[PDB]
Parts: sequence; C-alpha cells; structure tokens
Amino acid sequence: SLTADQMVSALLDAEPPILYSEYDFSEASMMGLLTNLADRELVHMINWAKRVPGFVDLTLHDQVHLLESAWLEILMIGLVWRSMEHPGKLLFAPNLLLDRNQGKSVEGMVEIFDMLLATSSRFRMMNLQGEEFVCLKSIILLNSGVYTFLKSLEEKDHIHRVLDKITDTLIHLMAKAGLTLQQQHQRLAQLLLILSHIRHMSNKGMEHLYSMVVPSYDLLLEMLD
Amino acid sequence: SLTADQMVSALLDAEPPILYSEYPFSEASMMGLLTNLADRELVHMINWAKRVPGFVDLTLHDQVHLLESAWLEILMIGLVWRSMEHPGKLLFAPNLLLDRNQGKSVEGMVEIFDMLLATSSRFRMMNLQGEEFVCLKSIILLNSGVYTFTLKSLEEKDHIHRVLDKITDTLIHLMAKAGLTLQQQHQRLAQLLLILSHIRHMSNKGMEHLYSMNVVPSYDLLLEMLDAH
Ligand SMILES: CCCCCN1CC[C@H](COc2ccc([C@@H]3c4ccc(O)cc4CC4(CC4)N3C(=O)c3ccccc3)cc2)C1
Ligand SMILES: CCCCCN1CC[C@H](COc2ccc([C@@H]3c4ccc(O)cc4CC4(CC4)N3C(=O)c3ccccc3)cc2)C1
Repeated sequence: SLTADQMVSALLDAEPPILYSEYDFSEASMMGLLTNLADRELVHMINWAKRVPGFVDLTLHDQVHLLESAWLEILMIGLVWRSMEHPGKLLFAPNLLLDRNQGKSVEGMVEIFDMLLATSSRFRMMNLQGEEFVCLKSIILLNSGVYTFLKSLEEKDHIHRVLDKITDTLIHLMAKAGLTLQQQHQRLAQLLLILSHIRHMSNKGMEHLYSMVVPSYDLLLEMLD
Repeated sequence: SLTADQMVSALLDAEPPILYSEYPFSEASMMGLLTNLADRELVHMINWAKRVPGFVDLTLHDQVHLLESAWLEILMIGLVWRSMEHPGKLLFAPNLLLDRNQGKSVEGMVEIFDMLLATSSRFRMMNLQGEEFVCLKSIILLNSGVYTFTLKSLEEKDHIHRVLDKITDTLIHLMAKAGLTLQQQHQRLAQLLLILSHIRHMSNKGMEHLYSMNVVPSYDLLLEMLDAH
C-alpha cells in the first residue's frame, strides 16, 4: 500500500553500510581480502533484504531462494555503484581501491574486472541517481530467482506485484526529475537492460570463483533469523 | 528515422522461417539432430540480424561481437516462442517436440530444459504478442554484447543505444495501441525486459552445458557469414 515516495524512503533507509577490508600486499592476500569482504557484506545484505517492502511477506524458503539467486549480483551492483566516481578503478572498500592491472595476475579476473568497470562507466554516463540505484538493487533481489523456484504461484504473483510497485516508483522518480514521458520509458528500459549485464557478470563471476563458493541454504536461513 | 510502425514492420518482415529437423526417434541421435538444427538456424539468424534496423550501420567487427554474445540467447528465445503454446514441451522443430523426460537422457540437460519451460510459461502468462517478441529479440541482439566492446567504439555504442531507445519507443507504442494505460505500459515494459535477464542466465548455463559435452561459431565463421560480398 506504500506510495512511491514511501517506497523510496524505505529503500533509502534500508541501505547497508560500506564495509572495509581487513586492513593494515600480494595476489594471495588480494583474493583472501575479497572473499572475506564479500562474506561480511552478505550478513548486511540479509538485513537489507528484510527491509525491502514485500520481501518478508514471502515464505522463509522463498526468501532464501531469492537470496541464493541474487546475492552475487547484489554485491556486484553495490561495487559498481560505489566505483562510479572512480574511473578505471573498483572501490571494493574505502581502503581497497583496485585497478585492472591488479586483476591481471589472477587468471580470469581481468575479464570480469573490465565488465565491472564498463558497468560503472555506464552508470556514470547515465548519471545514475541514488534513488534509482536502490530500486534497481531491489529489482535484482525479487527478479533473479522468480523464474527458477499453488503456494509458489501466489508467491510469484506477490513478487510480481512488488516488482510492479518498484517500476511505478522508478517512473515516479524520473517524473519528479523532469523527464518527459518518452525519456522516462527510455531511461527505465536502459536501466533494466543493464541488469541483464549484471546477471551475465554474476554468471561469469560464479564460473571464475568455481575455477579457484555459494552461501548455503542453512547459512542464509540462519542469517534471516 | 523509422517510426514505431516502420520498426515493427521491418522486424516482422525480417523474421526467420521455422526450420525442421531431418525426416523411430532415439535419444542417442538427439544431440546430433539439435546441433544440425541450430547450425541451419544460425545461417538465417545472420541474415535476420542484417535486417534489424541499425545493425548493418555497425562495423563488421562489432556485428560479429554482438552475434558472438547473443546467438545462443536468440536461439533460446526463438525456442521459447515456438514452445509457448505447448505447455510442458519444447518445440525445437514442428517435427521435434520434446518433453522433460527426454531431456533426462543427457547430463545437465534437464536443468536447462526446465528453465526454458519456465520462460515459455512466463510468456504464456503474459500473453506475449508476436510484435513484442520481435522487439525483444532485437533488443537481445543489440544489448547483449554492447557492454563488452576508442572513438569508433564510442560512436558505435551511442548508435546502439539510440536504436535500443527506438525499440523501447516501439514497445511502448504497441502497448499504447493495444489500449493499455501508461501505468500498465511501464509495468509491462519492465516485465518484458526483466525476462531478458533470465534469458541471459539461461544462455550462460547452456553455454556451460555445450562446453561440458567446435562449440561456438567462431569469429571467422560468423564474419564469413556476416561479411558478404
Ligand atoms: C563460509 C560460508 C559460505 C562462504 C561463501 N562465501 C565464501 C566464498 C564466497 C566468495 O564469493 C565472492 C568472492 C569474492 C567477491 C569479490 C567481491 C567482494 C565484495 C564486493 O562488494 C564485490 C565483489 C565483486 C567480485 C566479482 C565478484 N569479487 C572479486 O573479487 C572479483 C572482482 C573482479 C573480477 C574478478 C573477481 C565476491 C563474492 C562467499
Ligand atoms: C563449427 C562451429 C559450430 C557452430 C555451430 N555450432 C554447432 C555446434 C554448436 C551447437 O550449439 C547448439 C547446440 C544445441 C542447441 C539446442 C537448440 C537447437 C536449436 C534451437 O532453436 C534451440 C536450441 C536450445 C538448446 C539450449 C541450446 N539446445 C539444446 O540442445 C539443449 C536444450 C535444452 C537443454 C539443454 C540443451 C543449440 C545450440 C553451435
């Protein structure tokens, strides 16, 4: 029943914190820091998801499936967002800013590195707004697992109703921002097509990680508390 | 410079034909049949792509890269469209209609089989229209490789995004013309484009499956087909 304005406010307040790498330097250390960072972010992801309107109306089983499907995409879009104002680099954490030459030493890394950089550049060129980003991240959560699940059918119906609410919210944001109706449709489409690239990166990133992985159902369930 | 009407018309006109498998059936021959089908389908795909407005304005190198990135997605969405009206089955060809249990025979097949059936069900639930379908397939062609490509390349990406914007305009027009409200127009546009994420997912899993068993068309192969005299 939330208005578009209340949807934005709820998503903005739900934003997780920016974490730091374990601090105080080689390729082995680099991979360890990155894995440790992702593991710590995942906990905060779970708390964020529970505050996306409509998420906790789903069964716990379905909440876990959605997180299983979406967690890597969400880590990636968060990385891409905070790397926007840092051309040519990925800001994994405020104390872990890396460029593509630090990715070359690991096989398969630089390919995913450059895809992430290109997404951040696309974000930059589109002047992605924070209100838009949190809508996009919520769409990934709800959309990524919806096609791979009677009760499931209500659950899927519910997920699609929430997704429609986030679409309404994105259009509302673009309207307040002064875009014409044409520019609203075009920008909406542009933002959602980037999500297919984020899915691709998550698939390639998963392949890369299984070449050197996934949070278990039980772990995700436990974090959901 | 096309209108939405001209865009729809050109896309419908460009549609490839529905091809057949060879004329009892055996699971042992299945992958040979499907590989040959896809091979013959790829030829028509090349000539389809050349007729998608704005595609041949790109360099041959970029045309190849787009097709390299999108060919399996395009085969899959064609499959899903052909199967839409056959619940529980995948209509690879009119004479090659398979169900889930026939996918069991090969390792890792049924997982992808089920994802394709779920996409078919989603198409069916949305009552996807043929005019919407051809727009979606053209978006796949132009979008899937554009983030993995220099002044020429900047010019190419701007062109690709302008053509994608035109297709977006065309999708909205179709929905407006069919009487949907603006709220319903935006909502359906989003619903359609989010399916493309699942199609990308399916393509990556299928690409893994194909390597698990000459797996992709090569650059030079795609370029020979694309680079006509
Ligand atoms: C112990 C119980 C369950 C254990 C599960 N975890 C234990 C292994 C499981 C690690 O998955 C991970 C491991 C590492 C990354 C980093 C990471 C970290 C933070 C970020 O915000 C974003 C990213 C982005 C990225 C792409 C994905 N990544 C990389 O390095 C990278 C970047 C560029 C090019 C190639 C690679 C993410 C996910 C999760
Ligand atoms: C000389 C270099 C070779 C260049 C051409 N290659 C020739 C071998 C290289 C084979 O790719 C192929 C081979 C086979 C398929 C079928 C096929 C055929 C037609 C269709 O419309 C759609 C599909 C869909 C699907 C998923 C992909 N497929 C499968 O079986 C399948 C279906 C369900 C679950 C698991 C698997 C497509 C593509 C491509």
